[PDB]
Formats: sequence, C-alpha cells, structure tokens
Amino acid sequence: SVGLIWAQSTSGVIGRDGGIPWRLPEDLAHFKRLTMGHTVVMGRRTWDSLPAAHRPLPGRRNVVVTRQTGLVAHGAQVVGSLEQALSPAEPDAATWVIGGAQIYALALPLANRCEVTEVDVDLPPEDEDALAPVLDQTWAGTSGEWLVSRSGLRYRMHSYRRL
Ligand SMILES: NC(=O)c1ccc[n+]([C@@H]2O[C@H](COP(=O)([O-])OP(=O)(O)OC[C@H]3O[C@@H](n4cnc5c(N)ncnc54)[C@H](OP(=O)(O)O)[C@@H]3O)[C@@H](O)[C@H]2O)c1
Ligand SMILES: CCCCCc1nc(N)nc(N)c1OCCCOc1ccccc1CCC(=O)O
Repeated sequence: SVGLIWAQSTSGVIGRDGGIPWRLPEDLAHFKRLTMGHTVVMGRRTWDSLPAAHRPLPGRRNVVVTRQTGLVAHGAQVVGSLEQALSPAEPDAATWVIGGAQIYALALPLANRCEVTEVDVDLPPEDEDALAPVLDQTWAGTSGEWLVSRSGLRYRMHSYRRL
C-alpha cells in the first residue's frame, strides 16, 4: 500500500518559499498519527525544509529521494528513485509519500490512497508556489466535516481510495 498525505489551502497551495505558508497544529497531530511507526518517503527539498528539531521525523523511517550521492543533513536513507524507496515495504501497513510536489507527481500513478487536509486560508497562488496534485477519475473520496483550529482557521480532512 502506497499512500500520499498532504495539507493544502483551498486554492491548492502546498508550499511557498521552501516551507508551508500557514500553521495548523491540528494538521501536524493528524500527520503524526497517520505516519508514526511507518516509512515516510519525501523529496530532497522537503527533507532540507524540515526544521532541525523535526529532521529526521522521529519514530518514522525517513527515506529521501534525490539524484545526489548523499546529503549533508543527517538522518535519512537516500534512494535514487521512487521505486527504490518503495521496495521492500512494511507488511500490513502503508508506505507514506509525504511530499513535495515533485515526489507527489512521481508517486501518484502508484498510490492507492490519498489523505488530504484542506486548510481554509486565503492564499492566492504565487508564481513559485508548489501546488497540490490533481486527482483524476480513478479516485473515490469521502470528506469530514469542517473543524475549527485553536488558531481560528477552519480545516477538514478528505480521504481518497483508488477505485
Ligand atoms: N503542504 C504539505 O503537505 C507539504 C508536504 C511536503 C512538502 N511541502 C512543501 O513542498 C515544497 C517542496 O516541494 P518540491 O516539489 O519543491 O520538492 P520535493 O518534491 O520535496 O523535492 C524535489 C527534489 O526531489 C528529488 N527528485 C525529484 N524527482 C526525482 C527523481 N525522478 N529521481 C530522483 N530524485 C528526484 C530532487 O532532489 P535533488 O535536487 O537532491 O536531486 C529534487 O530537487 C516546500 O515548500 C515544502 O515545504 C508541503
Ligand atoms: C508544521 C506542519 C507539519 C505537517 C505538514 C504536513 N501535513 C500533512 N497532512 N501531510 C504532509 N505530508 C505534511 O508535510 C510533512 C512534511 C513536513 O513536516 C514538517 C514540517 C515542519 C515541521 C514539522 C513537520 C513534521 C514533524 C513530524 O511529523 O514529527
């Protein structure tokens, strides 16, 4: 099982200026609950984007997809392709692809699940933004209710499975 997991604004922005252009603690807790104890696969730019306290993501096997020989920042297992990231895999569990946009594009043809957090923040896309992948007719989804963050932002979760 290969799952994509991401958070996006309603406009579809996932990344800006090498980070995430909102703060939503409830999404971080959701992300930890779904990924804890599993392999997480990410692109190298996302790896370098992690604050030092969160790199590597604790309690998870951190796999970084890169064309380089290796990385200056410690804690990852490097691979040269998504296929190398995905095999071998954890039994009875999902391998989670955790971004960014380039790695989501590579993984989308292979995924069987997407777990999306939608954040109701008004962020008109800017020229260099990373955007969420668009799901085609092979996906069926369900959506949770709108929730209110302690910070006041509305947010909700959507879950998609491959038909
Ligand atoms: N909102 C969310 O849920 C979420 C989640 C994750 C990330 N983000 C944001 O997304 C942005 C980063 O996304 P991004 O698309 O710019 O970068 P990315 O997908 O994280 O990483 C891109 C890098 O992955 C490597 N790569 C890409 N395709 C490859 C291939 N076919 N084979 C081998 N290596 C390959 C390359 O590393 P090398 O250059 O080292 O070769 C490339 O520079 C940041 O703003 C981050 O904060 C948001
Ligand atoms: C602060 C928002 C964190 C979740 C964003 C997110 N939210 C969802 N729903 N899906 C994602 N793929 C994602 O991105 C993960 C990579 C970025 O992680 C980061 C970044 C910076 C600080 C901390 C972490 C994770 C720490 C941990 O899991 O212990």
